[PDB]
Amino acid sequence: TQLGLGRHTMTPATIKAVKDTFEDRAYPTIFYMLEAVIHGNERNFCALL
Amino acid sequence: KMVPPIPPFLGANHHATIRQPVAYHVTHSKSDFNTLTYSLLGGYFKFTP
Amino acid sequence: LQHVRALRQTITDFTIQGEGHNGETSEALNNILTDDTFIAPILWDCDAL
Amino acid sequence: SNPTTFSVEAIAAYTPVALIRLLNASGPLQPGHRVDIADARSIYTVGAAASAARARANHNANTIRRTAMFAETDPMTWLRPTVGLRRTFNPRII
Amino acid sequence: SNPTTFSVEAIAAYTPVALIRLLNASGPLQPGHRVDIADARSIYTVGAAASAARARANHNANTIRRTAMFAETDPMTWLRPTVGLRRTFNPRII
Amino acid sequence: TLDVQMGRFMETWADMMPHHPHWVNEHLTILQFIAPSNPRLRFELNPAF
Repeated sequence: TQLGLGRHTMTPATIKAVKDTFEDRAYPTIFYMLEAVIHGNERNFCALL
Repeated sequence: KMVPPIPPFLGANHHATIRQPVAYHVTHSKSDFNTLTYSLLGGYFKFTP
Repeated sequence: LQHVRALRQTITDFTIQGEGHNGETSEALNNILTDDTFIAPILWDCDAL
Repeated sequence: SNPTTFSVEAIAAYTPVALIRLLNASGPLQPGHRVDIADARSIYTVGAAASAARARANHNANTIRRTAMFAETDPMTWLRPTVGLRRTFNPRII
Repeated sequence: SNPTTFSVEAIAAYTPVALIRLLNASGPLQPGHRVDIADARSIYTVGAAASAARARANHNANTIRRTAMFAETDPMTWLRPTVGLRRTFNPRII
Repeated sequence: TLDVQMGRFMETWADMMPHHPHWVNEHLTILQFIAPSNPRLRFELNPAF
């Protein structure tokens, strides 16, 4: 409550982006696959959509 | 990242009009986006007698 | 985006330009966010081991 | 393909593996018979993925070949800069 | 067009350059051969832009000619004022 | 061409700085500046210069 002042205060839509992506009970498995179709250095997957 | 890397062939800090302190102000002043503009305008008043 | 790039505004404001020490990227002695002895489990893209 | 002759798994097995539609892995197995195994697995790896690359030839009748992909030489670069086609287009050539 | 004869790059090259949508620069180069270079570059763009202006040529069966855009004489101006067209319409004449 | 000049400035300025100039110390509070420490204190005489 003494380090951040008017680096300011809050409201509904972005810590919207906050309450339902880090609390309750609903998650995946094969974009699991797709995340190792993902993992980190450059790669040529730099070309499609 | 220390001193504004301003080439000597474009004027130096101690011989220019807009100097370090006002840049310090704009990058560290902290109220709002209207009050900041009016404060900056209040900055640009000559000190000539 | 730019108030953790105004956190770029909030871990190189409140200190210091004028005097530094002993050759490790920067002013490295540092402390616990900014110098040349933190690389890590960092096991994603490429710079630090 | 012939003669090795056909992957029944078994531990022969054969490197490619030139199939599409392996309703085969199971299918039945059922199970593997009395051999040592370890690789085994490798033979299925290399040649199954070959069974993929050669399974294509086609689907290139509607691509939309690859691209310059980036900004980099590109052995001229001295009379035009380089930029890469990130492929948001639906690549079909319809 | 002939004979100079065709842009291979090389550094000959020639100023017109009357091609369109050329997948020629890249394309192979591959790369530029053992000659000096310098312009080259200017002569390249100086013709490339012309070969697009000349590439238009047609597309003018859809215009809709250009206008004064702004307002100015217009050697009459003494029995009617002048105004321009902010080019926000779709010139197609269909 | 305004590029080679910038490169030359960078090269000269890499070692033009054996210490740090006293004119970004616009940060001190009133008292930090005031204490008979500050080497710029003896050069702050006239409020219009």
